[PDB]
Amino acid sequence: KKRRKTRKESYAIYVYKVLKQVHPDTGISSKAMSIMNSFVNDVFERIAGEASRLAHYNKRSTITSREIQTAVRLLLPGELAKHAVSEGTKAVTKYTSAK
Amino acid sequence: DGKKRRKTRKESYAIYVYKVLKQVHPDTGISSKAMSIMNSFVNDVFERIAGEASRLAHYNKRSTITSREIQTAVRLLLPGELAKHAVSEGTKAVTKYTSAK
Amino acid sequence: KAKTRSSRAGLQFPVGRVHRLLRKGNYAERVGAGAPVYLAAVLEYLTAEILELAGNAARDNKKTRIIPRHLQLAVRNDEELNKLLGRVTIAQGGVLPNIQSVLLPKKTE
Amino acid sequence: KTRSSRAGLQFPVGRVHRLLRKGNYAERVGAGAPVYLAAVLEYLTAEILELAGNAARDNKKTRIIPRHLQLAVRNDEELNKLLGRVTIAQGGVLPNIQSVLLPKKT
Amino acid sequence: DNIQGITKPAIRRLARRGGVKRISGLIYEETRGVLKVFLENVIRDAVTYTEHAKRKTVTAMDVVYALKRQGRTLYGFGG
Amino acid sequence: KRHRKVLRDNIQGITKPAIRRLARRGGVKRISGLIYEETRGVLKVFLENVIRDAVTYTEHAKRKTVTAMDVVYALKRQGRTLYGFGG
Amino acid sequence: GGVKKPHRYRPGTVALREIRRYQKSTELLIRKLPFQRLVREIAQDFKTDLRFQSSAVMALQEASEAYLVALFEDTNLCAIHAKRVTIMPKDIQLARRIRGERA
Amino acid sequence: ATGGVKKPHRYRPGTVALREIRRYQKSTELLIRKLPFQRLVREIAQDFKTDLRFQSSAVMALQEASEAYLVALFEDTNLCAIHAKRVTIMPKDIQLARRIRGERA
DNA sequence: ATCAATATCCACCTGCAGATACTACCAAAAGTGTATTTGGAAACTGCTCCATCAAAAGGCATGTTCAGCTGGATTCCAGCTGAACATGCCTTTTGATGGAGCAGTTTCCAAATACACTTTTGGTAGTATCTGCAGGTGGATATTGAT
DNA sequence: ATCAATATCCACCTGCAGATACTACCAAAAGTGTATTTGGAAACTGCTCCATCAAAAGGCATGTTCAGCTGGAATCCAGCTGAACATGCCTTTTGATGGAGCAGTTTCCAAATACACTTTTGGTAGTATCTGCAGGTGGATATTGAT
Ligand SMILES: [Mn+2]
Repeated sequence: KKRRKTRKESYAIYVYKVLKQVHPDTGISSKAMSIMNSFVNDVFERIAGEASRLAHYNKRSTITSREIQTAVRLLLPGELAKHAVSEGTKAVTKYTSAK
Repeated sequence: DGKKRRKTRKESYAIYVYKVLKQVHPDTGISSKAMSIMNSFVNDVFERIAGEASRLAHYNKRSTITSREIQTAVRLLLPGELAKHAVSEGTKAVTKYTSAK
Repeated sequence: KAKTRSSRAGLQFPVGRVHRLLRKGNYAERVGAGAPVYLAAVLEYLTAEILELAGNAARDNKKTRIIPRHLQLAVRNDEELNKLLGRVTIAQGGVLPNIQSVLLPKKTE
Repeated sequence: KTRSSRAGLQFPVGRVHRLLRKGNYAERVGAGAPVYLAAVLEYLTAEILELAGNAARDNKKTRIIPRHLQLAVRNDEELNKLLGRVTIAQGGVLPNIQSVLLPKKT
Repeated sequence: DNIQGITKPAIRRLARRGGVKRISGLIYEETRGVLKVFLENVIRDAVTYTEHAKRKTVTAMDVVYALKRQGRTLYGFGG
Repeated sequence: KRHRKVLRDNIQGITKPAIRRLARRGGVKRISGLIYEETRGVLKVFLENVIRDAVTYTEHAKRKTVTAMDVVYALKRQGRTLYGFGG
Repeated sequence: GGVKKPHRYRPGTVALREIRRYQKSTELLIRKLPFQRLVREIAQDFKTDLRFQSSAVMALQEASEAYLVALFEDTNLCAIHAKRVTIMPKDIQLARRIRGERA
Repeated sequence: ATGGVKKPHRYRPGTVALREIRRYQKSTELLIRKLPFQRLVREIAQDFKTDLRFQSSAVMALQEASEAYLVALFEDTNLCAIHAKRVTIMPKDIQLARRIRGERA
């Protein structure tokens, strides 16, 4: 049964996960979910892109994790940026000290 | 008494401009700044055409940009009359390169 | 497999899928090892950030489940997200309740 | 024989090719692609000088400069919308003065 | 009617959401013009996307890809 | 042999006559008393803005100098793309 | 005939009341048919004999409508700036220009 | 005879402005003086980041950019007074020109 | 201040559009050891380019007085517009069939590309002499402005 | 309508930085030619949802009377704001010395790539109970706007 099975992969299952890790009793409609899936794709491409250009001005080819730091730094407003950089240096150090 | 630790080449279109200039005006010059503006003109229009086709392909799962994507870009990216003549001018160049050899 | 790279970083955002999306889009020749972790993390948080306020927004309007209207109200009422979505239109979002003050009854008050 | 000649153009048909690879706009580059491009780029270059060249004759100068280019670009419907977020470096501004700012009725 | 298909009260309804008390008479036409500019502009881009993927049908992605590059990005339809 | 004195309140180096000329060219006739102050601020943000990007770049490929090209990205990337100074 | 002074809500009040009503609600304020007609009438001139996935037309209806709304706040602001409270087309024309449309 | 104002030449209020609205428009030099607009590109920086330095020609680019702007922010702001049936630019003008641009709210 | 005259907002009611719970499903997406490839990091250094001086001037900004008239406030009043009310046409939509066409799947070669030579060129360097026009002077005609 | 009193054009002129010009090497890039790989057109048909039919139903639009006031226009006085005129300062200018700090070439390995190969799981596809809530009903009473 693989015919109409061209995978429409999303973040919905991951969006709901994080939905609960803060508001466990609150739900999310499919319409509002879609927005929340438009958002992640959006915020991805930008940071991704701003880092895609960032290598090239420097004559580099490897998009290291540093690229992302700046990409986000350049991209994200005031305080809302100071936090992101943190949480993303948090997760990287965890992975660096992993199996 | 020449050359210092080979400086990287700053390869501009300064010459391809001037060559395509003298065609339009045989007896008109151009400054550095006059010029230096035109280079980033080229430079700028590039990034956009390419990039817009880059998008077209990724909305089509195409891992390649053909001259048909470049066209679609040009046709999206440029305003009206500027589009047509470029579209045609473009094909004309392809046409000639798929009729030699 | 043994332990997901997601949980090896401690997240709910696929530190695997990112790494593919970054390779399929052609952003660079070589995506680093840290890159998709960082990127996923950063995304994850921002999505937590909205939802937080998007939960609260509904809880003001006596509701349990989130509608688009709960996103739009969440977003604009907050300065730094408003700028981050400064030029985005959420479908069926609506608009914040505001009326110009010169239009108040009895001359201007 | 060169790929410019091969296609008729003046704009480096090989050099635009590279920059479509080094950029990573997509993975694989076509054959028409880099040709079809160096056509556009050239045409435009060509367009904006049949303008900024005449610009120059209008004020009796005979060497193009940035300012001529601003008249060119700005006095021209399409180019202007192509260059709405561009900034011509020392290219003044189209002469213009609004109506209600003129002194009359003695 | 088409462009006359958009109604004076609907315009008043869309204007009210903007936060407008008093709507002058000419507005209704001017707006109907303003509305066409937008649309022509979007669809032209959208349709150009359709025509690339060799299709006789405008997808709701043709529209996003269009509304995006226009400069008016729309969340809620992207997949 | 180094110099470097305190650098304060230099928005004043943007002076009323010049804040006039900008406004002359603007195509502008009668300059109210305040504009002079409102603009200077209006200019800070802009500079302020283009600069914490111009730098965020320099700060990156490990440099201590902001270049022509450095700015250009900080312009473009904000929708103010300038031709002339390069790239 | 005669009516013995009935109720006639003072003008602008039913208007200023509708403002509150519509800002609080979110439903698309254009009849869907005439819209789906105007969408079909324009695109024909770009390509003849086409189709619109019902979402796409609404996607557009969310965009077109939501544009206007914002554009109307800019107008009203422009208007009030002339010390007025009635939006004339002379207002819209400034808002479009500044934004860079007529520009 | 006692009756005829004075004689010293005085150009009416506004007909030097037009003479200038005419002039700067004509050409192209930057209307802000270098050194003083320098110290502000130095100064706004060191306030983000100290020990940093600029290229002779970045500060020459940060000008023609932040310049241009005003002269075109002002362009938009003339337009606005004129629309309030005026001929004077008052701060509220700019602030409306900024808002609608999307520079504010 | 009074009180009808209507629109507003709260608890309480029930039904279904629409979110949730369960299994079978399967390509493909991802993690895991292997073997190879080189990006970029380093340390050293040639070398352009910026900070910094210095000393001399001269257009340029400062402040100041003075008075032309634009902005702002006042009264006003004509006609545009909101209100409301009567029709009454036009959208709604559901409820479900042909049938396009998107979208899926097996083909198969023309087209990309990675591969190693070979010819060419366009950029820096170097030196060297032109030539377009800022720029400064002067004298004719235009604009503005008090009679 | 002049007549003085200014800036404004326009012409002629020079001084020289900024143009254009040859020689020269030359590392990289462009092209040529082969083997080798493969992305996507080429065409066939399965079904998801698009289009017009049907056909009520009344919600929502269109024309119409009335008069409330909002826009604009017409007059008038404060004092803002430009014009000008005297001075004097700090930018500008043209040049010269470190030398900071950028960049280009040599070396080497951690990390990243392609790859054969085992496994997990997110999307599909029905199938079926669950469920917060969108509209219905009081009956309150707040906001409106007449008295
Ligand atoms: Mn400081």
